[PDB]
Amino acid sequence: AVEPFPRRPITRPHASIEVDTSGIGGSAGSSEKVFCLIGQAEGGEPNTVYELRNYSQAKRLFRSGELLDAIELAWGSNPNYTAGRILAMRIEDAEPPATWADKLDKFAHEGGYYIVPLSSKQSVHAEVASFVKERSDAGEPMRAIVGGGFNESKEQLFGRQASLSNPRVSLVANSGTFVMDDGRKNHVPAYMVAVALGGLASGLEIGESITFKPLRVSSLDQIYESIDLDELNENGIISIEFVRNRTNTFFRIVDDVTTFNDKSDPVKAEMAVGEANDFLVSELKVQLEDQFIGTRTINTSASIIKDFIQSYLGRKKRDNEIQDFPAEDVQVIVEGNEARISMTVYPIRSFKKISVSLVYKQQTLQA
Amino acid sequence: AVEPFPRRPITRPHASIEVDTSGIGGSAGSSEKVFCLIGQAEGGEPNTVYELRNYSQAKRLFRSGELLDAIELAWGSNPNYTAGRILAMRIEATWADKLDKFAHEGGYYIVPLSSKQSVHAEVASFVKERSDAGEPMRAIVGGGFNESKEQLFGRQASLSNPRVSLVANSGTFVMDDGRKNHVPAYMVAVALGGLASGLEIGESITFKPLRVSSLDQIYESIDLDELNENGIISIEFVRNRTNTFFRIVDDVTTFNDKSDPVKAEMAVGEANDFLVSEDQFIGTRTINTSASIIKDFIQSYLGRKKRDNFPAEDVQVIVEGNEARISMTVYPIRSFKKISVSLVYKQQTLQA
Amino acid sequence: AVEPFPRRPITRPHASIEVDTSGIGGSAGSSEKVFCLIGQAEGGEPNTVYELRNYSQAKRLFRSGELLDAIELAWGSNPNYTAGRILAMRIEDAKPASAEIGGLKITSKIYGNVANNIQVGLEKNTLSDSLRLRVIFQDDRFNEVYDNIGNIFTIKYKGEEANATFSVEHDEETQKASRLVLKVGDQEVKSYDLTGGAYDYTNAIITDINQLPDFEAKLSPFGDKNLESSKLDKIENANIKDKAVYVKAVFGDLEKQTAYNGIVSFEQLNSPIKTIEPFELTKLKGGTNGEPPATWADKLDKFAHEGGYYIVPLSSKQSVHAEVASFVKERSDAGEPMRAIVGGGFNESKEQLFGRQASLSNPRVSLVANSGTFVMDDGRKNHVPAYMVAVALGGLASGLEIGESITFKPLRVSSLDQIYESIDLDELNENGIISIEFVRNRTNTFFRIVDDVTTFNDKSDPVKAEMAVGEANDFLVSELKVQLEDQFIGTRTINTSASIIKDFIQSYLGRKKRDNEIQDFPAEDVQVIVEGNEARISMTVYPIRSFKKISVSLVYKQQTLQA
Amino acid sequence: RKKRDNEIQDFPAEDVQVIVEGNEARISMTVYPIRSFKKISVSLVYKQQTLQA
Amino acid sequence: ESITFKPLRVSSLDQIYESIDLDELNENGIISIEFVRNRTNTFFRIVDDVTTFN
Repeated sequence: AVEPFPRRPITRPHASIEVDTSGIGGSAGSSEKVFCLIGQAEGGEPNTVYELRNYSQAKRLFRSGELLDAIELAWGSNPNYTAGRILAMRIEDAEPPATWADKLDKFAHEGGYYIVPLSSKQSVHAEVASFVKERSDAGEPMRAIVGGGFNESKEQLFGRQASLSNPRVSLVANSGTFVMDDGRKNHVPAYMVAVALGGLASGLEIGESITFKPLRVSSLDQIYESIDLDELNENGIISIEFVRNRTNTFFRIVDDVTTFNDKSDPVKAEMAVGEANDFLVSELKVQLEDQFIGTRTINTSASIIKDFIQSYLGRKKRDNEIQDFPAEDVQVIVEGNEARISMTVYPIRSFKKISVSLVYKQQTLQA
Repeated sequence: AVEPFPRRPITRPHASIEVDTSGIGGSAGSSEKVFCLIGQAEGGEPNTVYELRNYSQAKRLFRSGELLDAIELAWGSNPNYTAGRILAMRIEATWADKLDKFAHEGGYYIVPLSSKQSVHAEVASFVKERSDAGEPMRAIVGGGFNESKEQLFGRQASLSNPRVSLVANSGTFVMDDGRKNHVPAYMVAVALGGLASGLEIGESITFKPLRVSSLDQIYESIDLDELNENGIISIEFVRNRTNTFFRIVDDVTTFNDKSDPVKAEMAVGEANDFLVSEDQFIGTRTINTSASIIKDFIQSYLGRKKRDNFPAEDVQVIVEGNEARISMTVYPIRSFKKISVSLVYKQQTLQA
Repeated sequence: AVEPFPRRPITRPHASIEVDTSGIGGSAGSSEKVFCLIGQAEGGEPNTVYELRNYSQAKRLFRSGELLDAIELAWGSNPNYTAGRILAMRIEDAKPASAEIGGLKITSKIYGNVANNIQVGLEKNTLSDSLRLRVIFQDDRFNEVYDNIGNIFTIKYKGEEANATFSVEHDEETQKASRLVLKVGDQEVKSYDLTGGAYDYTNAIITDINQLPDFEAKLSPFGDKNLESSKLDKIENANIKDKAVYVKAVFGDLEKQTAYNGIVSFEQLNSPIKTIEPFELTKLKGGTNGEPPATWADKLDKFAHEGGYYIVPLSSKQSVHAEVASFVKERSDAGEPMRAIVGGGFNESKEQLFGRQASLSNPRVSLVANSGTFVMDDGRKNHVPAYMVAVALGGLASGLEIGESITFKPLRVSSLDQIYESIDLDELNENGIISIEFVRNRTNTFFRIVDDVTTFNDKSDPVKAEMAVGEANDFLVSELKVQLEDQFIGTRTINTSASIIKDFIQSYLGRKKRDNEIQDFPAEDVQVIVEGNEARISMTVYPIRSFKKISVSLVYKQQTLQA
Repeated sequence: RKKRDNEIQDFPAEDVQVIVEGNEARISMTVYPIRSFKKISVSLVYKQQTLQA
Repeated sequence: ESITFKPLRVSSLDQIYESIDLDELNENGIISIEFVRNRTNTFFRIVDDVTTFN
């Protein structure tokens, strides 16, 4: 803005100052991913959302229940990365709830992106799928991560992935044994592994894949063979590989394939680039809206909007949230009611194939 | 005019000086958009239009009444803008005879502090009677404390006029005494009129914030679209951020028509009310003419001028009855309501 | 100006000088961040703003009330900075104590219930033919006596004639002395007009009369007494032949000698006028405080055009906070920038602090969360509501330089009622509430001010979010307005005027850079256009900013060592 | 001389034009008069600079 | 040379006009004397040299 000093005008001879702050006013940084959990628990009032920052704070707001273990796994499984905020909600009817759709809505305008329901029921999975679709269509992009029960055959997994083929749901096959800060080792259903994967994905930078990131678990109940893992990957089911040929044995997340059945478009198939797309569109929308709508269509606006877009995309390039963009494709056309804007973006892709061609050749040494 | 010195004429030998002052005259600029209010107060002498310049003077003349709360909101919604003059009158039923008193007080926006539809119709009639004269005006009005969408539509249809806007929402303002003052929607209309008076000539209140504490009703996107399309102003509670705030959705007018911006959108109507508009060669210099050679001549002229300093597709010529009207198109400054972004994902081969 | 010598011109052949002083005049330095408090206390005139420079002066005006404790914290909190002036005002209305006796009004110069302990008493000294006045007041251990009161000068007649008398004429219109008359025998020998001309002072009459052979005159034995001759007391036919008659003024001598008395002022009852007569000692009565005012708005108005920048009201009431918020706003908008700092009660929950911050969002107000204890110069350890901590923060902010932030500075506080975890200080800061951090990781443990955030939530604009930047802006634009006003308005548009203004602006910004009140100015961006009746000036300024983040990226690298 | 005393601001020399006819001198001139300052408007643009070492 | 903002030397003024009062009188072409109060030094300015012409 620009402001007069004094604010009240003066008629008689005087000096007055007009001051412009746009050059020092800040700007919104890169948005933050926040992780959402819905859980059976003991503790605080049900059906309200708590922002949580510390395990101690969580262990005061909640006690002795699977939600608190889920929060523990969510922070503990990503040691290398900054521990983000978590949004958590106990659920009980004011007895077991018949439906969660009535409660999921209380997340709707929270600043939250990844959802995990702490239950195995396919109906709950469908409910959260519908909710994530709803909010995305409303313009609040979200994703869900989903998992089975304690132990499931490939047949059951394929059945579930049939029941939910969706670009905003991911299914986690493996269930395993974790080790807890309480000095406890517990067998858990696969959705707790999905909690771990959501913690890692929400910790990672925007547009960074969970594929081939390590996972920390005491054991897995199902150790899938190479053909088994290829089968599940073809079906768009996330699987955990036990690395055995290395001297050190550890568990990899094999891939970040969504449950969606068509692999031809990566923006729908792969979580990372879909997330990058979601954040890029959301930030473009909200920033252009608050920047320009209602402003006067002064003759130079065709410059100013191009300069704004080029600045924004330069900032996106700086953070490695896009690969590159052509500056000259940023083009603006102004008509009396409307700004019409064109841009090209090169998005950032994770490496998923490396092909080495090795040519043996002779050289004649001589002396 | 040119001044003779001496003023008296003289015929004996003398010198006289003629002074052309006209190269220095000024103050030719516009009026400011003075704001106008009518409503209940204590203390002030009824049916007298007072100029007010600060809230202390207001509390000195008016007291203990809704007009002073209105003056407060009228300067409280726009703290980051010039706090300009306000015109206000205590009214102690027909209102036209009172509104007549504003007729030669140079103020552009008026709000009646009443929800009664007869009052609003009177005010619209007054705005018409003034604006068809040489002194344009506009009005803003609002409903009661809570009115349904169908009531608001019925009101807008009954009050459908290109110089009146209806505001739907009502809410609570924190006053400078700290009171949580719950107010009917016409005080929100006062707040919007204050903002619109503070903004520059042909700035627009769309997507400006409203410094209000809460709203009686929160409308979802479909209801905001419904009210906007019906030409009713509505306030959005912006929920997509931790920094939540209230936003004026649009500056629509109770006359809604897609075919004319000037009657649909308040800011362009104001621009038209305030915009300003800006060489001859005679046929005796030529044996005969036509609109074709008139057009080509004036194109050659303005080509030379624009080279020193216009598109042939944008000048029209009509010749009639020894007279030629040459009509240029001109482009005024509007304000963006739509932004359309086409985002194309390419991919690129890197090499090293 | 260019000054002519002589000022009056000459039209003979002559020489004349024209001196230009404009090269040596200097200009005013950076404005004082005078600090303002409004407070209850005993003593001092109600609704009066006092400039204060010493705590001794304050404790003489204000008698141990909470205002004096606030002034104590305001100076005492950070002694490594030069002490500022303070503006102080007493909130409650308070009547002085008074009495009526002996023909006189007696009135206290102090105000409030303490004044009812004043007592005064008046008696005849029958040896000096004088009054004697006692004044005693216990609360200060004050006791003073004034004696030989009333006698001012004397006349003796030393002629051989039997009859000689002194007389003073009334002026029944005014009760003043109209004339002095000396009679010898059946006639006046000499007489003087007392209420005008050369004899309007007693000393001049004493000087003149001593010239006459038969008469001689002298001042009173005690003290040093002179009066406007109008105040001479009515005396008739006093036989100056037998003995040296003392001429008297009673009320005039009371007035004159008590002029420097700080405890009691005297006025005379009426027209007929009552004779001054001795009376048994009486206490003063009716001095009292009233009820505390329901609104402070009309009292905060008294600080208007008192050139002080930070205000703290000594109250926890939200209504008072909204009042001072409005006052700060209106003074700012009228071109007298201000800020207020505000605090809660004794210990109030975090929900209540968010309540206050939501109810009072304004970029010119700040709210202080913590409440705690201080150790006073009296040696008390006292427990104080958070607005007294806000007083301490205001004293610091007024002690720091212009734009020097209170962010991350030590607070000389003994303890806090609430010590907040990291996350609670995070949340209070995010909501724009000032808090005090107990730094435990050091061996020396001490209290830091967490941040100087204002209560205005939107962090987007630093001139709104941060006190230091808003302060620097306010002083910049204020000193620009006032100096361009006094330097150039009404001056002629000489053909060079734009260059002169450009030089003046560059000089000013050079000073602001020198003093570290801006980071820099690109001097090429200073542009001035003069067009007819006005100048338009444009300048670029890089504002001074406190550090509030440091990021270190630390890269390990191997090194190969060989020998 | 008027310019020297700051009684006018300036004048264009080339606008001083004289036409002579048998009875009459006809004289043209332009003057820029001198005005007191009655308005001063300051526009202040805050801007950032990146210091580095 | 204008008398506007030149100093004036007077012991006191009977009517001290407020800022709005001075603006009103200046609009009406009436010369008014302003009591400068915000400066440490208090003095009287001649506000303007407006003639009575409308």
